This record gives sequence, structure tokens and C-alpha cells, in this order.
Amino acid sequence: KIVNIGAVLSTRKHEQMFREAVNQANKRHGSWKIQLNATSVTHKPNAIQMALSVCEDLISSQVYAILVSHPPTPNDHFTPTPVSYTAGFYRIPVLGLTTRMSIYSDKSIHLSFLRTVPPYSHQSSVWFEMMRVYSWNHIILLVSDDHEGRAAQKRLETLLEERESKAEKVLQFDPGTKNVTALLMEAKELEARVIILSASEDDAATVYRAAAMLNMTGSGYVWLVGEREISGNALRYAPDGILGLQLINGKNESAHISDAVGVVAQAVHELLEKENITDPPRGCVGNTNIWKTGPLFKRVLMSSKYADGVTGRVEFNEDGDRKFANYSIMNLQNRKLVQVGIYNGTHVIPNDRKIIWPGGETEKPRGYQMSTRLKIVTIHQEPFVYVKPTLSDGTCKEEFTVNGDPVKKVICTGPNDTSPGSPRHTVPQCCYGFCIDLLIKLARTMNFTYEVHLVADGKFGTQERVNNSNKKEWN
Amino acid sequence: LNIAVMLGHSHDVTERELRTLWGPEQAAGLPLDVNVVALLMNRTDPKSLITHVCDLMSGARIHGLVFGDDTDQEAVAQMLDFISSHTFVPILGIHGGASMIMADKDPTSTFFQFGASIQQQATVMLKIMQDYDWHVFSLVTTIFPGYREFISFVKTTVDNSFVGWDMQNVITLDTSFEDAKTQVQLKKIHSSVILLYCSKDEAVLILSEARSLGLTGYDFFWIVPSLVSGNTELIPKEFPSGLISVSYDDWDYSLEARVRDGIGILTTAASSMLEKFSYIPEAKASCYGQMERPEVPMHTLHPFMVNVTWDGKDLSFTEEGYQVHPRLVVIVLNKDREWEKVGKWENHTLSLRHAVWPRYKSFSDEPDDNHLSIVTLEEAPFVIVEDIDPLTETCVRNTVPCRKFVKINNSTNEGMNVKKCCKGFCIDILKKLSRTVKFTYDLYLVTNGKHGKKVNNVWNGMIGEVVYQRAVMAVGSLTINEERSEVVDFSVPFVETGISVMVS
Repeated sequence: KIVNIGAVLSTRKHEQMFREAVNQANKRHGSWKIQLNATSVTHKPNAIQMALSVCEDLISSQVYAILVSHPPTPNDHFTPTPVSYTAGFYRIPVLGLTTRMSIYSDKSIHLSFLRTVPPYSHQSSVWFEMMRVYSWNHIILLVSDDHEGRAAQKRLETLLEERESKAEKVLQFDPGTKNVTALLMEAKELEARVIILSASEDDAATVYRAAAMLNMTGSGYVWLVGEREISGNALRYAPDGILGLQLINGKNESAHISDAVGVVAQAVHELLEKENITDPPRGCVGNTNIWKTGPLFKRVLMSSKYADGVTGRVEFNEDGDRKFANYSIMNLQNRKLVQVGIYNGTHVIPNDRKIIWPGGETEKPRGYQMSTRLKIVTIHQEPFVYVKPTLSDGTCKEEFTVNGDPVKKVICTGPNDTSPGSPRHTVPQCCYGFCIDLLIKLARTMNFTYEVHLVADGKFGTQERVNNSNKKEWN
Repeated sequence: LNIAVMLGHSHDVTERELRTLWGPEQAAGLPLDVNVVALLMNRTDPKSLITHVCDLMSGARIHGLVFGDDTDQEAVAQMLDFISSHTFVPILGIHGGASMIMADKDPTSTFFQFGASIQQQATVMLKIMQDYDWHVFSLVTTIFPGYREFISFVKTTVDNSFVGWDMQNVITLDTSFEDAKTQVQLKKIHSSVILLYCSKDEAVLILSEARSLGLTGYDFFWIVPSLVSGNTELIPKEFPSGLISVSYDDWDYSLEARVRDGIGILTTAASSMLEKFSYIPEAKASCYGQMERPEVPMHTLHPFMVNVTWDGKDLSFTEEGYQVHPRLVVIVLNKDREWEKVGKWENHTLSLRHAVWPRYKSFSDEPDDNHLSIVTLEEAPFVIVEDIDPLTETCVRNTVPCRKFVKINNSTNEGMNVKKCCKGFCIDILKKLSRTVKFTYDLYLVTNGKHGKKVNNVWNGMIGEVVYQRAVMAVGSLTINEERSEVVDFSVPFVETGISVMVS
């Protein structure tokens, strides 16, 4: 009967809040012999230890579930791995209270760890809602190469290819990139100015410097920002009008205490309705067997619904992250966040406070701006492209057709020694043929300019294998 | 200098001390005074981890770690993270739960394990599908954490293949104890070879269901890796013949052989330390304090575990700590349901097998009489025999492999059954009969005689294989003679012939 439920905080007043919520749980819809005794542990000064209270004090008191905060500083590298995985020997479910590190969302290694606060990769889905409100097709993605970052990349690419929307670039980083300027000059090459960001704080702040440095901060350069970069100095070097995110009820953890105790209490009263309730092991000695009701814990927690939470409906994803937690979209304006976006989880509510787009006006910009400059490479095929040399001037001659008509000629940059493993020298060479006539017809009827090159390979190029004997690539 | 060892209760401790003494007197005679502390346990228990680990970290800061248990819990190797990150001491996982690789090795992890390397699992499973030409699949996994990885492996490594593997989709059983939805999803299996990626108890459940589904017939085949086999010492009941696993078991090895191998790996890493440094970053002192930081200023073994060679065997490791030249003991269950040596992968990761195609051999019987021994002559253009083409597989568009008896010498006439590619009229006709009469046809070639010879009426060739029932069926370009119709019955004529005369 007696269910011991743990809590990892830094304080003990909110542990007493857990105790009073346990009293509420004994009062509310859950009754009555004796089924609960109180266990609640603060953070430890030695981050090596982290399991002394767990085995000696919690598992010895048979704790079924622990509710864990970040750290006693909550901002170092002490995001809570060790209590979770030392509970994860025998597949014991743990609810991270306010964690947003989506490393923990990885089910493959983090086995039984579910959250009341969803991480930023779920927020990736939120940006797709921006798509359907603001009609985009050309996308700039910027990812510091993280397991969080690559998992968010997976969610982004799935939700793109489900609606067949196609991003342009995903440039990749480490946490610590400062010579972003090469990748910034690559970023100057697009129709798109839609900037989606996922990195650390100082990464962001230096980028808000270098890109502003490029200039690259004009109207259209819209900064789509994860909330880690809405902290620290990423705040302090960003321009204004930037669309950022806020999860509603992310910090008031007393509401999380009330909601979590109600959820876990009625989850226990769902557990007690089942059969073959295995006994929780006291010792972390001699107990050489994983939980059997571990997956039954999971079937309780995934299938239980809690519409009556303080944060809204406490009902989860297929990640154990809450569905339809309320979202808001904010705008630094004179570096002061301004409410625009509101979501239940999906329902678009733009506030009457207008979006000054983070350069110029409130006009919805376009990541669509053509250049009318068409990079063409031309295959060495006569009569389609007669590839002859130019003059000594580097210029084409004055010749004629059989009809006495002056030939449409193209200076074409291309190699001299057009063979692999040769000194290839990009020389202007005259080009003649069908397609030049076609392109100048399209220049007249279509108003484009054309950037014509020769093939270094002299070939079309097929899918062939690069070394390791599996890399099928178009050549 | 110091190596700690925790084991399952197994071959004993003084035995391991003698193994350490023999490794010390063997080779690479160690300016570092290597000292090893070993124990035998049976626990999956973290207080045992705290006691043993913290008391050995208090004692002289032990620098090496070897773990071969008699366990099966996969998350133990995942719980070695806090040893790899709260001691920063390199870890070796040979047997037990330390063998069970599901921990994708972190930059804070110091893991090197003799366990079942996952990418190499996928490639070796596909080469098993290569080497007996089982192109037709059926794929059944579950949604244990880390199987979507294997789904990605199968999809990419088939799509990176020009072989063109016949794909039946990955049938993921959602949850356990469904028992009606599982049978709906497992009646969707409509091919021969069934590839399972599950647990052990779910494999009990799936075999109990598929013995009712008729999918455990013994022309079907069952290649199920070390996720289900694990301990070959444990042979449960419902697991029939022809179950094929890939595991780093001590059939080809012992405990102490792998002990001496892994200690040698650590000593070549320590010799590369003594090359590139002259000092060693010591292990931590206690589990109960953090004095300055975790600054690894003296650069532990992760560049030093890159290059390891021993005794003609490259015991080096990849970037994710997996074996560059792996062992990969491929083990097939038989009639007696015994875990026996079949395949090896130590020579350039190439297969080393018994050439035994049939392995499902009436364990939980399911008798089937459909195999037609058809042994004919090389008769152009009815039968045209090519050799094995190196076209990234052994699969040519019009061929069947036909096992010749290639004799070794004149004194040793042992006809090695060499599979060779086969085409012609009659093989197209047998394809038509596999499309109309729809059975299986066993193609071989005639060596003794050609058609039939009354050697005191002891028939040779085709008729010798028919009468003595070597070739139960025989097609050939066989002239239906009256003398042959006395001896052998014949079908309809299907090609008109007779005797003609060729001249200029």
C-alpha cells in the first residue's frame, strides 16, 4: 500500500509544498487506508555521489517516483543526469520537472524519463505553425551539432517532408563557433532571410555581432530563436523585433508541484487497480532483477489523462512531454519582449501588438528575392555547344553562319586539360549553338542573365559509389 | 599500473592471478608495474558498485577496468557512464551486462567493449543474407529503445546496395501482451527468412505464436542475433533448430584469453602514453568530493586506444570504440538445440562457414517433401554453366547455383560441392515449373557417365542417377529411347529431335 514518492529540489519549503500536496492527494479522489509516506531530498554538494540518498534512503524506503529540479545553481553542467540514471538501473520512471535538455528526451538511452516541460525540439514544430501563418518556402536553419540539435533536425525534416515544404540550408556549428563569418558569407547567398537558430548563448551573441557586422540584419532577416539564446549575453547583443518563444508556466514550479502530485497520485491509483503489482526492492544489494511493472508504469503514465492541471491539460505526447501546453511568442522591442503569439498548443492567436519585423516595417517580408543570374555549366557537345577557343583578347571572334548571320557566341570559363588528374586552367573559350539562341530568347522574353561555365569532367554524371563501397552519389 | 576486474561467478580468482602472471611473462615486458585486483560476484546492484568501485578508487587509484559478467541487463553498460565520467578511467566490457552494447559512446564515456558491435551487426546480417543468397526478406522488430536505429540501418544499407534486396517491411510489434494485434501483424509475414530483433521473453511469445501461425516451418529460416541468444549456457525450450545468432562468445575463445588480450590492449595504450607523454593522469581519489575540476590535462587513452595490435590480430578500436577487426562468432542452433560454431569474421570481416544451407531440421516438427534433386549434364544451350560473378553478390539475372563435385586430386577424388551459376533452356523450364507446378528444385551436375550405360546393366550418368535415385528428377536433353523407356519413365516430348547429319 505505502507508496513513497521522492522529490529532488534545492529547497525544503517546496518539499513541504510536496508534503501538503500529498495531503491533498490523500484528500482528493484517492482513499483510504494508508498509502503514502514523505520522502524529499535537496541537491547534493558532490555531483559524483548523487545516489547515496537514493539507495540508502529512497530505494531502501521503496520510492516509486522522483520529481527532479535542475541543480542548486540550475545553470551549470549539472543538468540532472545522475539521480535519473541511478534510478534507471531497474527501469524506474522519473519525471523531469522543468528540464528542457532534449538529450533526456532520447528514449533510446534515457529509458524511462518523461517531462512535464517539453524541450526545444517540440518548439521546432511550433515554427511550422509560423509557416502556415506567414507563408514561407525558403528556410535558413542553423544548428550547433548536438544530439539535441540533430534530434531537432530530425523533427524539423520530418515535419517538412510531411507537408513537402523544403528548406534551403542547414548550416552546422559547434557550441563555441566564432569564425561564423565564412558560413555567414554562405548565408548571404540566398533568397531566404529566414534565420532559425539553435545554439548556446555566446554563439548567438557573437553571431548577432558578425551578421550585423555583415550588415545582414535588414528587414527580412528574421531571427527564430530557441530559449537558451533568450538568456545571458545572447539577450544583450541581439537586435530588436526578434521573434522568440516563451513556454507559459515554465518557472513557477509550485504549480508544477501541484500538477505533478495530482498526476502521480492518480497514476498510483491506476497502478493499484492493475494486477501482479511487484514489490519494490529495498536494497540496492542482492536485487538482481529489473522491475516487471516497469512497462506497466509506462502504460499507466502514457495512457493517463489529466485535463485539470494548473498549466492546462496535463496530457502527454508520445515522448512523455505535455500536449497543448500554452505557448507565447515575444519580441524584443528596445530589447523589451512584446507579446504577439499565443497558442493552446496549435491555435494561432496573434496579439494586437504588431510585429515590427526585425529590420524595417511591419510588412511581412519575402525570402524570395530573385537575382536573375543563372549559374550554367555547359556540356562539351557539338553542335549544341561548339567549344572553340577565344581570341588572344580572351574574346570571341566576329564570324557568321552559313546564312551570313553573326553567330550568338558565349565566353565560357573552363579547363584546358579536360581530363581527371590534369592541370586544369579556367580559360575563356568561345561557345556556339542551339542553347545560346534559346537562352537569349529567354533573356528577351524572361529578363534573366546567365552565368555560363564548362564542365571539368566533360560528363553528365551518374550515381556511383565513393569509397567504403556504399556511397551512392550523383556525379 | 593497476587494473580492476569484476566478474560473474565463474572460473575463479587465483586462476585469473595465474592468467595475469602468464600475461606478464608472455610478452611486452612493461616498465609500468601493472597490478590487477579481481573479484567474482553475481549482482546488478549499485551499492555493490559503490562499495567495490569507491573502495578500489581509495586504494592506489586503480587505472584499468575489465568486466566479464554472467549477466544480461543491458543498462549496466549504460550505467558505466558514471564510472567513465566520475573516475575518467577506461572501461573494458567483455561478457555479461557489460557486453550488452546499447550505450552509444559519449565523449565523456571511456568505453571499449568486446560486445556485439551494432553497425557490424547490421553489415554481418546483410552478408549472411548474401552468402546463401536469401534475397527475400521479412523484417520483424519491436519498439525497445534503440531498434529504430536498426530500422535506419536496414533501410540505408539496403538502399546503399545495388543488390536489390527483396524487402518486406519492418513489422514493429508495439507493446507486449497485445496477443491479438501481434497475431494480426505477424500474419503479415509471407516469405521464408524471418529476421527478428526483440527481447528473449518476447521471442518466447513470438515463437509460441508462430508455431500456431505455421511460420516456424522448416523451410522457413530464422536469423536472430545476440539480443535473444545472449548466454549460450541458457537454452530455453521453445527455440528450435536453425536459429542463427552473431555473438562474441567464448566458443572460439576463453575467459582468460580475452583477459590477456584486453590487458595487452591497455598496455599498448600505456606504451603509447609513454611514447607521447612520460607521465600518466592518475585516477580519482574518492567518490565523495570534487577538489578542483575534471580538467584532463594529461589527455587520457582515447587517442591512445586508436592503434592497438596484438599477435597478428588488430585489437584496435574505431571512433565509437567498436572493434576494427572484430571476432563475431556466428552460432546456429541445430536439432539438439545446441549453440555450435558456424561462422567467423576475423579475416577482413569475411565469412568462414560450413557451406550448410539447410539448418531448420525438425526440432519442433513440420515435415516437408518438396526438394527435387535434379542432377543433369552440361548441355548447351539447354544447360550452360557459368562461374560465380563478382557483381557485389553471387546473383546473376538468369542463373541458379549448382553444386559441382570438384574433385581435389586423382588420389583424393573428394568432390567439393562448388556452387556455380547456371542458365539455359531447362533451367528456364524449371523456373516455369516453379511458377506453375510451384515446388523447389535441387540443381547439381553429372560427373560419372553422361546419360546411361549398361555396364552389366549398372547404369551411369542420368539413368544411373535416376535408378539409384541420386537424381530423383532428371530433365536434360534426354532422348526418350525405347531402351530407356524400359528402365525410366518419361514425360511428353517438349523439343522435337531425332538423328540428323551435319555436312559442309
